[PDB]
Amino acid sequence: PLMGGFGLKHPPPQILIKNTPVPADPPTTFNQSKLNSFITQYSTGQVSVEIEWELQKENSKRWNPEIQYTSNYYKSTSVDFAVNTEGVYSEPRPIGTRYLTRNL
Amino acid sequence: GADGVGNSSGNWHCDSTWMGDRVITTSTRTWALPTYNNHLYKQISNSTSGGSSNDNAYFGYSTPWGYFDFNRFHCHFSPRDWQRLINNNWGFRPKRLSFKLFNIQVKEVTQNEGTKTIANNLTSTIQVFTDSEYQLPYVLGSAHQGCLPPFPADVFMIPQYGYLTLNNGSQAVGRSSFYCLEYFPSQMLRTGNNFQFTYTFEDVPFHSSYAHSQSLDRLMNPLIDQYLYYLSRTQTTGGTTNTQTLGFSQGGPNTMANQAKNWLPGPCYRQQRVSKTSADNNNSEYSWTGATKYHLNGRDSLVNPGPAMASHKDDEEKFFPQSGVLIFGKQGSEKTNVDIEKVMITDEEEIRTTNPVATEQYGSVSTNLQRGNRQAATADVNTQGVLPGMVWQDRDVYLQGPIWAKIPHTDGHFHPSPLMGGFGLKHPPPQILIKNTPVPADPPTTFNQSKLNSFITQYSTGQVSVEIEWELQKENSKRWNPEIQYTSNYYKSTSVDFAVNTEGVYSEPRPIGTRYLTRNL
Amino acid sequence: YAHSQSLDRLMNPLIDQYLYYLSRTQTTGGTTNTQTLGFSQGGPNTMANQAKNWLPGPCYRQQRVSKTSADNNNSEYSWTGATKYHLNGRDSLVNPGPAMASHK
Ligand SMILES: [Mg+2]
Ligand SMILES: [Mg+2]
Ligand SMILES: [Mg+2]
Repeated sequence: PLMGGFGLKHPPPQILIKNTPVPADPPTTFNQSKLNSFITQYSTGQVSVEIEWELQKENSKRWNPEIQYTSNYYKSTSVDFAVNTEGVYSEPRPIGTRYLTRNL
Repeated sequence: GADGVGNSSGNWHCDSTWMGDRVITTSTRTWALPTYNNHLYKQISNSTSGGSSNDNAYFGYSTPWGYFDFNRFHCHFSPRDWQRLINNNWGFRPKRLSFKLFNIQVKEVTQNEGTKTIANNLTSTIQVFTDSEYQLPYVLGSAHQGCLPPFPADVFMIPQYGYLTLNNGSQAVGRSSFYCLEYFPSQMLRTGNNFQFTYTFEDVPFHSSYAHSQSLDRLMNPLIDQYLYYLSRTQTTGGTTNTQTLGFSQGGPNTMANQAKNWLPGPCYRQQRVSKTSADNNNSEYSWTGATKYHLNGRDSLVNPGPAMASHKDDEEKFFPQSGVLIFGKQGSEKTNVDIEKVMITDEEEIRTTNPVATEQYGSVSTNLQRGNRQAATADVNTQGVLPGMVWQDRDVYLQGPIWAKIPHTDGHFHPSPLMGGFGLKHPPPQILIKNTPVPADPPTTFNQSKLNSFITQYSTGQVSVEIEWELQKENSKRWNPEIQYTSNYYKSTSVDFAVNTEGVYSEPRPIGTRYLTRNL
Repeated sequence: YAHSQSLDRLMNPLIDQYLYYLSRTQTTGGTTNTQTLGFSQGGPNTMANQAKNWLPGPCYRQQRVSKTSADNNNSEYSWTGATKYHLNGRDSLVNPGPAMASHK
């Protein structure tokens, strides 16, 4: 896929969810029209997702040190990839995957 | 099944499964059931609803029960599944049914100071039973509203059960019967409970989901003469003084109308012809006076749709028999005196190969004995009962039409194919009756013998699933050329047919019959 | 046994049909009445117009005779007004004939 990632013919399927309609009180005389009065509802719960990933370990025979992703050592008002004083979490930068090197 | 308040008693099952010679349809819907008649049984008649004519007089009872109706093909077949059925099969019939009620919720309604409060009444019951021994008047089979909706996302209300017995005007007679539905065993369900029922259909003929590619009057070899003769001449030709003679000829390729044949077209009960273009019709009120009727115990009923007859002859598509075809309403069409553009008039032209045209005579018969001073006289036959050697096709079924009817419990019942179309069953899917059990409000603290008339306001809701297994007769067309098939139209549209619009309303834009494929006669 | 229902009264008396019938052929109101086509759904007050599945049994019409002699015609019609079949040049009375109800 051009945005990056894994192209799958048979990807993780779409998981669809809805609240079942609960009709409000119907009239006491029959009417053929579909019901349009429902009790106002929402749902909440927890969701868990577990993914197993396979790794290809680095086997660098290079003599000199490599580039590594590192947090910056210096003093900051906030720590990167944490919450601020108001409880808002932020991701301050994009992090790619190409730090290690290999020959062609 | 039996479980707790926080556990679901069933899952959503909507889909069709196509196998070798079988299709299993499954639809699930959400319903709502009010308390009907404030828990009472009531005597009703034409004098209780108003009263006008003896033709419309009745006597019966309204009950506090509701019932389930899924006696329409669209309760089971999606339009796509209907297309798959009709384009590929020469016949089908129902085999078995499974019915389930689950995820029952009983709700209490409190009306104080204009405030609308709806709460769960976890300890209240509904009552459900099946009339498996056909001990109650059977009202399924009378093309009533209240069916499972065609669109799975639509929520519906269950219709109220009522029935008729014998009347003399607005009055009862000694033979009139009263039925109490609480005089039956019924299952009682709370919110954790579910209901299930299974049924097997009796052996019924396959519906003929094809049209004939031959007509009854054109079964001969068009290259060969007959060995049989017909009377072709009764008077001498040529000269000045024409005299009596008897000349005989053999029917052949250019005299197919005179050929000896083995069979006769199906029976007739003539209907008036109405044009879909108002200007071509007579300027009078003939909806009743010009109507084809039956007369039973002093009252007239319309013959509607009546015997299966063809709607019109070749190049006469604008004409229909007055009450000889099924007429469906377009989405949202009203009950009374709606315009032609609000209805969908079915067309049974495909059966004109064996069945007479509804609006024409069956034929002509001799009415006298011709001689020297008396000329041969004939008359039109406008009613023709069955004759040996007659053949016919029954009325087609439609996606939005009925499936079955109960064959009346009678001594005689000739070719008991229900006239609205479908399957005639002596022992049809039983009536499934449902009601909310009355829950009395606080009684007085001093005994009083009077029946209680103060109840807590309740309704119920839940899901219903219906599964039908159908048997198919696959098309085995040895024809060389392509056949007719039902197809959606290829061109650009504001909306797609058999879908929802911008407001979420589902509509069925046309009737869809079953006779696309063809076969020889 | 006798039937406690009639063939023309098998419907549910509380519910309308989904099917329509031709209820109007001429405009109502005004001075100049013209051709129209109006359709209605049969219901509790129009049972006579409802779509039905069945038909009453066969008929071979008989003359009506009153048990009170004064209500009948002053002629000899025991034979001339009789319902008959014709077989090989002779007439036979249809007696009692097809099962039909005696009176309304
Ligand atoms: Mg329906
Ligand atoms: Mg046509
Ligand atoms: Mg019976």
